[PDB]
Amino acid sequence: LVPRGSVHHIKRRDIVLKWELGEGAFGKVFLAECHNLLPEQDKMLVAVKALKEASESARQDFQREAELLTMLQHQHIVRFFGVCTEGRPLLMVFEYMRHGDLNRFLRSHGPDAKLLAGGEDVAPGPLGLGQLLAVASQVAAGMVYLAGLHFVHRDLATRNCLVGQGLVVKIGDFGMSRDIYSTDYYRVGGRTMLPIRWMPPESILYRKFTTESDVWSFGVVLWEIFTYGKQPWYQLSNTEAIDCITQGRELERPRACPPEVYAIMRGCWQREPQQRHSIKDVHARLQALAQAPPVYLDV
Repeated sequence: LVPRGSVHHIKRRDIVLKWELGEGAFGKVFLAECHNLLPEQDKMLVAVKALKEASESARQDFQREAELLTMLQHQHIVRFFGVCTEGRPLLMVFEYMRHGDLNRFLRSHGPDAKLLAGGEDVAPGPLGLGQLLAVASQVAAGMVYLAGLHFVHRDLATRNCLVGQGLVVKIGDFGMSRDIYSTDYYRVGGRTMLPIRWMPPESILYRKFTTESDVWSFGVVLWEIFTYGKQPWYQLSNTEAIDCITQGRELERPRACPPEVYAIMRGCWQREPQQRHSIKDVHARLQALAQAPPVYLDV
C-alpha cells in the first residue's frame, strides 16, 4: 500500500501488429500501428512487446515494470506509451526506433560492414567524429537523468541503447539482450548472467553495483562507439576478461578515438570508484567536444 504509478492503457483493437522485429525466451517484439494514441496524428508506428506468459507471478512483474517505465520519462530514455491487459499476451508499447540497437547501428556503419546501409538520415559508411561524439553525449545524458534519480542501470552497453530517425540515441531495450547478445554475458550461476566485459573490478569482486559502476560501463560504451561496436576483449575468453579487469589492465585506445576521448574513458576506469568523474562531468566534456570536434585522422 505505497503511492503507485498509473500506466496509460490502450485498446487492443487500437493496435494493429505489423511484423516481428525480435524474440527472446520470455518475449517477442513487433512493429505495429497504433491509432489515436497521440491525438494530433491518427496512425503511427510503435514497438510492441508481447509477453510469452500470463502465469500468476509473471503477471505482477509486468505491472511493476509498467509502473517503473511510466515513471522514468526523459528525452534520452526510450518513450514508453503504456500497456494493454485486455486479454493475452500482454503487450507493452514503446516508440519505434528505426535503426535498432546502437550496437547494431554502429556495426552497420563499420568500415568492416559487409554491406553499405541506407536511410535518408545518415550517410553509409563510417560516421563523422561529431556523429560519434553526439551518440556518446546522448547516452551520457540518459545516464545523467538516471543517476539524478539514483537509479543504477547495471547493464549499460550499446546493445541496450536504441537509435531513431535523425540519429537520436536513447537508453532503452526490451529485456532480451541475454538472448540476442548472449555472448556478451558470462553465466556464473545457473540462471545468472553477468555483463562481465562492461563491469568494474568491484562489481566483479564484490558484486557491488553503483552510480560509479555505471560510469565505468559508460567508459566501455565509449570504447564500443569508437570501435564501431566491437566487443571489449574480444580476443579473450570470459575468464581471461575477468583476470584483466581484475588485474587492472585497460582496453587499448581505438584508432577512431581522439586522445581527449580516450582520456574520458580513462577517467571512467579508475580502480578506485570515487576517483571516477561523475556522469555529469563526463556528459559536459562530451558535449563540449561534440559541438567542437577535435581534428583527428590516424597514424
